[PDB]
Amino acid sequence: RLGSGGGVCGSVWGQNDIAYRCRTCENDPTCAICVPCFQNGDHNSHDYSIIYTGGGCCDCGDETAWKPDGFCSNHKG
Amino acid sequence: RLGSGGGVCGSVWGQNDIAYRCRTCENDPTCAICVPCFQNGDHNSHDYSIIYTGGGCCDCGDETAWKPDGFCSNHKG
Ligand SMILES: [Zn+2]
Ligand SMILES: [Zn+2]
Ligand SMILES: [Zn+2]
Ligand SMILES: [Zn+2]
Ligand SMILES: [Zn+2]
Ligand SMILES: [Zn+2]
Repeated sequence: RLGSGGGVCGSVWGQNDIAYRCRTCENDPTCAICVPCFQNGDHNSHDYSIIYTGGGCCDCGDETAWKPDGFCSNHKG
Repeated sequence: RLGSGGGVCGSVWGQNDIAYRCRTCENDPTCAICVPCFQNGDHNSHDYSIIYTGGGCCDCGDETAWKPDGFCSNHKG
């Protein structure tokens, strides 16, 4: 899909990878972020869950898919 | 975002790239496909447009983002 470009996580998920949903930070239900981005951000109180994904890419750093308050340390804007 | 995995176009768009919207094939308004995928498929009668994108990735081959009838020749399922 179309997205922001620049300062985004590129991470891509294979047949047996792990990601995180966060209902608090997502723009829509299929957004997700990779394990390092989830752990290097703050989703303490958030309505998150582990996903066992067969594909896609991390949305961290992309404000058209994820709230900037939920970006991790390494993907400012 | 989460997607299908396998037999998808990987293509990623930079600061001054071109993509195509196709309202007939898309699942939602921000889906898009790259120039080679659009040209190697059949969107003749379709409600398509050229996009001058600053980021994102091609959705061709990913049935969670694009209708399979709009996949190109090289991205069957
Ligand atoms: Zn990431
Ligand atoms: Zn990140
Ligand atoms: Zn969150
Ligand atoms: Zn493509
Ligand atoms: Zn294609
Ligand atoms: Zn089309």
